[PDB]
Amino acid sequence: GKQNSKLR
Amino acid sequence: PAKTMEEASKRSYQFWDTQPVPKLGEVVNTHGPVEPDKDNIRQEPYTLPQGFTWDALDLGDRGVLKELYTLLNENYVEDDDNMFRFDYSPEFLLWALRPPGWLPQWHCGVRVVSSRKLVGFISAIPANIHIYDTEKKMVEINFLCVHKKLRSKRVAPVLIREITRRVHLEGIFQAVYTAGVVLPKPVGTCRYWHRSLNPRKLIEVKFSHLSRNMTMQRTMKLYRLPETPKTAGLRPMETKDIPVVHQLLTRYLKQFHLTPVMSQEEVEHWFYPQENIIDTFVVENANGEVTDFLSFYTLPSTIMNHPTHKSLKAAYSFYNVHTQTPLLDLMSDALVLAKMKGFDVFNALDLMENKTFLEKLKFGIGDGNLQYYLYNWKCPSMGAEKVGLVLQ
Ligand SMILES: CCCCCCCCCCCCCC(=O)SCCNC(=O)CCNC(=O)[C@H](O)C(C)(C)COP(=O)(O)OP(=O)(O)OC[C@H]1O[C@@H](n2cnc3c(N)ncnc32)[C@H](O)[C@@H]1OP(=O)(O)O
Repeated sequence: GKQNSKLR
Repeated sequence: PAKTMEEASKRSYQFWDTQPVPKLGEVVNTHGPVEPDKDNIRQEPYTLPQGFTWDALDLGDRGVLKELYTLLNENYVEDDDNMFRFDYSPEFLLWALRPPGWLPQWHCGVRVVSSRKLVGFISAIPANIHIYDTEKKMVEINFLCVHKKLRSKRVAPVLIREITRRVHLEGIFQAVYTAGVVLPKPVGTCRYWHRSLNPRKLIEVKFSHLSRNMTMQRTMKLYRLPETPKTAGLRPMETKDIPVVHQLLTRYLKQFHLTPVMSQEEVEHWFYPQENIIDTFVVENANGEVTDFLSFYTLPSTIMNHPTHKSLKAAYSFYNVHTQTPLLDLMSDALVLAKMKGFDVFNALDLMENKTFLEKLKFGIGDGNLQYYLYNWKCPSMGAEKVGLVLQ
């Protein structure tokens, strides 16, 4: 159940 | 919710403390079930708050599949800053939710009684899972979603208990799942990295930032890719490749500690190419033998509240198996292929051998973590490089 990631 | 272990240490888990999972504090030195299998299972569904009802969703009905599409499009996972939201397509949801062995009662919806509006969902699909030295029939839990207007009313514990009950009825007592939140208790902690393919769009929508020491023109040159892949004999997977792709994957996965065990029918389902869902390219060498393959699935995100750019087209690294082509070359070609297919960004976790190429191929580290979990299974945690399981 995914995690929505963007660039740190 | 807690997204760091620090915040999770101070937290109390009123629901998860009741569940057969290890406590966040303790270290695990055993291998096996937290509790024995139950030999009598509750026959009645758990009670929902008044005005709501259970409804199993027939995803073969295009109208019902569209209702699920809309629930998730409007209410599913967002990033930390509430700027992007997953936008699983209807055809992708069919791929993810009807693999071999899927069951209708495991597509678990919640509707408003009066309006029939779909306001909640959770799903299970069956999977054989290899965890250290044990192979177990399990389910993968995915797509837990509560409508934003129903949040913080403890509907999610009811959804979890109800899917648990429905899986228990079929004789399955362990599950695997991922989450961006910290719960008792991660078996492994992974991190997303991102490879920019369309830097101008990514910077415009604030998915990425322009480095203070770099200009836009330089940033676009930094991320420019060849027009075509370089690996000899790279081509899309075909039906004739299903057995060898199964063979390559099965042998490649033995080196990790948390992996799927796929039948040949499951390999067909998860890898046979479907446009805008799943891409698999094999390497067929000068002798006609398939020696490597790369794969990535299609999962765009809605760009919230933006007047011009509405969607972020993202590719996600799936399973990449190398025996004769270097992994670095394989992943370089995956980037070129994703760029060719119009993707804005290529995402990959730091699991399996991915750390060997992430920095070299100019991936940037993402924010937050992807935690891996087992339900009713006690085992030591593992580093990301030993996780060999990718979920949709
Ligand atoms: C043998 C078979 C077993 C099968 C089952 C195996 C277990 C499967 C487990 C599920 C695998 C899911 C895999 C995926 O799909 S992970 C994707 C989860 N979905 C989203 O993030 C979509 C956007 N958010 C939402 O729809 C809601 O915020 C959700 C539904 C997430 C929570 O709704 P709401 O915000 O209204 O909360 P509440 O007031 O009802 O309830 C709060 C309680 O719920 C605990 N909570 C919060 N988030 C999660 C979470 N993501 N997994 C497990 N538990 C979670 C929370 O800590 C608290 O427990 P405790 O802190 O009090 O203890």
